[PDB]
Amino acid sequence: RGSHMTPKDDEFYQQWQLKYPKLILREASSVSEELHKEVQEAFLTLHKHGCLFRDLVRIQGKDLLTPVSRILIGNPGCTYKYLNTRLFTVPWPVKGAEIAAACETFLKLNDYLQIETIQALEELAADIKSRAAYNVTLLNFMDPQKMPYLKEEPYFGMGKMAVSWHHDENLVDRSAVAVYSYSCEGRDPDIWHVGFKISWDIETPGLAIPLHQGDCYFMLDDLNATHQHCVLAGSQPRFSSTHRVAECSTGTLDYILQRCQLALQNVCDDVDNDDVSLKSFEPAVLKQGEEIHNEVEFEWLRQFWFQGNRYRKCTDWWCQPMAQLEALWKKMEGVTNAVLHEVKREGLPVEQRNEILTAILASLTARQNLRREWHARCQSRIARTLPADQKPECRPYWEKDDASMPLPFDLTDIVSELRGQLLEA
Ligand SMILES: CCN(CC)C(=O)/C(C#N)=C/c1cc(O)c(O)c([N+](=O)[O-])c1
Repeated sequence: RGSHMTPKDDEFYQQWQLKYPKLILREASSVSEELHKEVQEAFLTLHKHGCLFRDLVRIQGKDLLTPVSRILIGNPGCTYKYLNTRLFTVPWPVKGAEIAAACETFLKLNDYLQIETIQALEELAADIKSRAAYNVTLLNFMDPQKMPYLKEEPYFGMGKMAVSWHHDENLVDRSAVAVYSYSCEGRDPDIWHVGFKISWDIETPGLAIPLHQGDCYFMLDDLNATHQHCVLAGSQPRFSSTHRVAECSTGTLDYILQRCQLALQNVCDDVDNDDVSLKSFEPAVLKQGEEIHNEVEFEWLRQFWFQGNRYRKCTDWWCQPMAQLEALWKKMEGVTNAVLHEVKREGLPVEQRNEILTAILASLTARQNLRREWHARCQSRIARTLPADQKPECRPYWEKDDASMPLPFDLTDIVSELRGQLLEA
């Protein structure tokens, strides 16, 4: 049988040094009581207002609600995608009433953990400042009494898991992760731990680090890639603040707005009307436009409104931007329509038409498939169990009658029509 080690074991500390040197633990008594209280006030402020929600993630085909409920706080405009679900940052006051105060506290905590990480990363050596530049945190909460449906840890006999074994995805390469853990009020089943294992390995015994009132641990350098980790549930309620360097190259509002603007360079923009005229019918420009169409629709709009309107409760930072992206997306439906008018006109040579079809066909087929996948995910079993606060909306969705939208939602006819023309002898 597989086994684990805790601080109570004698081999525990030689194993920390030898096989987990990139894991660092700072006890509660190293962090100031000024900051402890401020952070513990911010937890409750966000919990009372109902900012934390259980995510409806997709994982190996299945639709699952996470045991832990959570909120993402971070730089304004930044997003963090995990388990096929994009979380949107309730913003913090970065350079340049009660909910905004709580978010400022977590920025203060974030700067404190950044200092301790740069310190530890310098000590590791004897690119550092970028790989400790935490741009977001992911606050998590769970009450084991009110949420007593927890899986048993399979490999080492650690017991109930609030979160099972995994890597933190979508992080900057070799970036650190700092975690503040706060409870209320073999391994002790009543106390919250964090589990650690080497990847692919259940022979080498795992590590269970106990966490109490404000204990902080740090995943450094390649640890998160080389090792997996889980959270082990205790009996009392427990908050955590997990600070990450999110790889947000393509996951910011500034980025998606710029992409939208690049797609609309192909349309005559004197006036905003339904008569959308395109400047070029070159394969590359059209290919690019429909790729951008899919990017704004599926990575931003449907991701937002799938969780929506849960964000409106604790902030309204995203309200104006998401309306702006919907307007931009609505224009791009006109572009697709204008492309379909071009391929379906009497004056085009068959060769020109087929170059245009080859350019857009993969983008349109992907659009159909993802629309079905999203429409199915909105109307699943567990999706129709959430309250009216978090009702999985399927926006954008419009009916076959709806004459404001130029093209239909269901693209099956449009798609197979275009495939037919490409196979013509
Ligand atoms: C102890 C507090 N923590 C540690 C930081 C967490 O709550 C946590 C982590 N990590 C949650 C988490 C984050 C993810 O990005 C992710 O993909 C998954 N997952 O695969 O289910 C879980």
